[PDB]
Amino acid sequence: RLKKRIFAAVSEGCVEELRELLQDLQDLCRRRRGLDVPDFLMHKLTASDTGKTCLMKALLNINPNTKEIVRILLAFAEENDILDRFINAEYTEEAYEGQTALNIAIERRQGDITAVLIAAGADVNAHAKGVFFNPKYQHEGFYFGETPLALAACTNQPEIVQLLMENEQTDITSQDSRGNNILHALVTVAEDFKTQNDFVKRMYDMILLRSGNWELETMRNNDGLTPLQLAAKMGKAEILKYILSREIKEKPLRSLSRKFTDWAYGPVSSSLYDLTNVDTTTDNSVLEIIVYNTNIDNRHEMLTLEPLHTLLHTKWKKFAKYMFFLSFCFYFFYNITLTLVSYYRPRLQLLGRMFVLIWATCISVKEGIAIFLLRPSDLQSILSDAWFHFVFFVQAVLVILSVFLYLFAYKEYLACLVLAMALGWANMLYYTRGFQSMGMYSVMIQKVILHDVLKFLFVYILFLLGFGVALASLIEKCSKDKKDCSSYGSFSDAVLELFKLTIGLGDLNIQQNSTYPILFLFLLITYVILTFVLLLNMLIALMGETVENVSKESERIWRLQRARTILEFEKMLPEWLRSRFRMGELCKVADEDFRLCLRINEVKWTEWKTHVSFLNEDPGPI
Amino acid sequence: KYILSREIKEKPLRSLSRKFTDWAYGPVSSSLYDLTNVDTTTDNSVLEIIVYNTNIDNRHEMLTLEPLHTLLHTKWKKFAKYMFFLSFCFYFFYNITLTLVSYYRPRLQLLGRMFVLIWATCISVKEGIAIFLLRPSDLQSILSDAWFHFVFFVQAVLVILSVFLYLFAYKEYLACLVLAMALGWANMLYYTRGFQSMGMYSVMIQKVILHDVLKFLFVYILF
Amino acid sequence: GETVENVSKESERIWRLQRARTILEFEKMLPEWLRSRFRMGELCKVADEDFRLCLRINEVKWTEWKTHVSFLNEDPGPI
Ligand SMILES: CCCCCCCC/C=C/CCCCCCCC(=O)O[C@@H](COC(=O)CCCCCCCCCCCCCCC)COP(=O)([O-])OCC[N+](C)(C)C
Ligand SMILES: CCCCCCCCCCCC(=O)OC[C@H](COP(=O)(O)OCC[N+](C)(C)C)OC(=O)CCCCCCCCCCC
Repeated sequence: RLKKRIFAAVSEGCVEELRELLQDLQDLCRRRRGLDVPDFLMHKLTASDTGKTCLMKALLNINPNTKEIVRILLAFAEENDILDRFINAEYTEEAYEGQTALNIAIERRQGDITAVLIAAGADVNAHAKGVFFNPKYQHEGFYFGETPLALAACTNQPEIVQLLMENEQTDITSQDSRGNNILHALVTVAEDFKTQNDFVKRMYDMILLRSGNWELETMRNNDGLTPLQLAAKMGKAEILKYILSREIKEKPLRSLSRKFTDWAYGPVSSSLYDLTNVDTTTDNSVLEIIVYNTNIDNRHEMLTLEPLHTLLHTKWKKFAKYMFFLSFCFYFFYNITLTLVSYYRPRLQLLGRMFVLIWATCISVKEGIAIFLLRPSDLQSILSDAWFHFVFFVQAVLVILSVFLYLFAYKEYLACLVLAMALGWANMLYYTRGFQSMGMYSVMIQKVILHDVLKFLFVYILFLLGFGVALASLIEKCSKDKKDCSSYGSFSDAVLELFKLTIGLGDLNIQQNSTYPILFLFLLITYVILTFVLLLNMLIALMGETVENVSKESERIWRLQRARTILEFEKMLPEWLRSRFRMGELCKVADEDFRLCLRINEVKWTEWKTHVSFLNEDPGPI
Repeated sequence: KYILSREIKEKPLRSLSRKFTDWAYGPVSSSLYDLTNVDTTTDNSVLEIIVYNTNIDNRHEMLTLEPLHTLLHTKWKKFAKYMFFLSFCFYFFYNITLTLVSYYRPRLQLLGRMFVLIWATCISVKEGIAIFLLRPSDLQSILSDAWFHFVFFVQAVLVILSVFLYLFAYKEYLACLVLAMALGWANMLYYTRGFQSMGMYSVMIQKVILHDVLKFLFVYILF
Repeated sequence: GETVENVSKESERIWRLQRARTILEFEKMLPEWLRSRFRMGELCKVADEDFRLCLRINEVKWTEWKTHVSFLNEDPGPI
């Protein structure tokens, strides 16, 4: 019953009252035998229900006289000899299991009381496991990293980070319950420049350089993700751009950079980019992760970074350009051979029928595998990346069951064959990816069909069928001979007549066997006003707005899907021919370091600095 | 905007604020907004006043303030989404039943005729009340907020007097029935409000018809 | 085309306004027992003696970085 008065007094901030209550409590220690005076006292200062001690309650409430309160409480704990048992207490409920007083001092931005808590012997490995510090959804939880160094780095306070770093007791590479060390946590909380500043990038290089090794940046997450592949798997374009081209111009720490300058005579400079884990030589590279990431929208703005851009171009210069053209020739000849053995039906050099069957089996099997790997169960993905997978599969299986209907059951085998023919030529539209002009034209067809043509077809079909049934139900009996001026006779006949007025074909004839010629003209002219005037011209206007919006960012979407075909061609040719085409070369980067880097030359006429850190004193290619 | 989210961070005057912060650990923070007189629990709340204010043009820029935005979304998550879809199904089936007992005229399971009559009476009465409360005497208001009230009323009363002409006087009862059929399908265009894409497409049809198609029809009819 | 370009900046707001009109018209149509079933907020101890029945909105701000006083609950999280 005394502890409640202690907690109140320490929350309000009354210094003298605290002194008197602690004195009364020490007298309670005297005037009693008990079992263990420091233990019983620790039980008095602790709120057993939550584990919250008097010190943590002193720090949750900022109480402008709170520094004295911490000093008095630490002095009392020193009198009764329980300083470690006191200052290293945690919570004990599922919500905040692990939070210690150092954690509360670091996130309250108390740069003073935290030094007093460290010097008094805190635990710089807190590991606030909890379920609020490790949540399920985004809100109602933080996930700073489960460590006082991770919290001090994720709340943007470098002074406390420096205080934690230059300590012999801190464990800089302690992975938490997710597998994340400090650097996975920093690339987890990172956002863009407009939401937060660039403080996470600055704290990233601060922690990296101040430790100094590759050990911290090759640790494996619990998902097998280096802190680089994590930045690529969740689409942190800013901290990823920083990592991929990171140069340290200091002699002792030159080794842990990813971009070295070779010669740089005047303005001209040839800088080579480390390519170790950003090329598809191993499992889960950064190209494969960025290209095959059907879970983010930051892709086409992450393929423009320096190593990945020159990497994908070198691939569409060595082998991918020719495998693409070769695939186009094979599909073109398969389509022609399909449309000549189907248009020249009856009523040597006719092996084309079994050729079509062979390549239909090939395409069907291959595309079925691709669909099983793409996993299109997630919504919108089928229209997102695997539309042409699905379409190539449909057309190939259509040719299949048109052969397993022609001979096996002898039925109507023309519906499948003719559908397969028309679908084949639409797939040639797929093969426009190879050209920039003709290939980012085919990426506004997709945006325009989705946004504008679908909404127009919905409203137009409503009017077509509404006025079709109204006009049709206005016409009396067929005729005196069952067939005369019955253009708008039945439903489907009136719907066809209205469709032909929209296309502009035929001849408008209003002299119908109608009971009301005026009402007929009113409904028919209203239909003309609603579609020929409003809906079709409004389609052109909205389609102009869509083209204007998606013309700023259509080259990037095109380059992204061209990159998907490049990557799919790469993992298709054998390892001897694969080894024939490699991107970079082994270069002596440090005392003993071979990195197999790319090489990119550039010209800069603005900085004009004296050149040190060159990798080669004599310039030029030799 | 200032009043609805007004926080006083001082201990003696903390009481007269309308937005309190609960926990706010690091960056994350859970602030709760006082909702006393901005929710439609009483008479003349702030939602009812802002939404039913056919006298100002600042409305759609006042519904984006913090309590009112999350308030209207919570309503179109608990009950309004399903009452809307349910109303759309009832009107769709009333239209089909109207267009099958009118296209399959002569020369069990035909209670559809009295169903149409019943729901025509319902819609006519209800929409007539809504028009008397909307008070469309002020200019441009009928095109502003009660266009679909007027159109639903016209179509329902058309079906009415096409029944009170078919049997009571035995006259030309097809002009009313057929006009009512075509008007019914235009009212389905009303029911596009439920979706963002398809529903703010139907709000450029309104702006385009008013500004561009009317002026064009005037000059074109002259020529 | 000129009209579409002008009213495309402010068409989501007009739409949300008329969707709000149907929401409000559906509200004042269902009975008070079913109405009481759906309430937006909850009674929360705001002051010494003040129940306000407030909403609740979470947010994330990475710029201000101030020491936190005036919190309504010292221990964080939903509990
Ligand atoms: C600006 C405009 C834009 C276009 C707007 C188009 C709007 C649509 C316009 C359509 C109107 C066209 C005329 C329809 C009626 C014709 C008569 C007829 O055949 O009736 C038959 C049905 O016929 C059909 O069902 C038609 C064919 C299928 C529907 C049309 C394609 C669907 C859209 C595809 C979209 C694919 C998209 C791409 C997908 C990858 C029934 O006849 P019956 O009663 O059995 O006859 C009995 C007596 N007899 C047997 C002696 C005969
Ligand atoms: C999504 C698809 C878009 C494309 C259009 C497809 C359909 C085209 C027409 C096919 C007609 C057909 O074939 O049958 C239509 C059938 C029977 O027709 P029938 O009266 O016997 O006339 C046959 C005449 N012959 C023999 C000369 C061919 O129903 C009807 O008459 C019922 C009409 C009223 C109900 C439908 C109203 C719809 C309103 C709008 C809802 C959104």
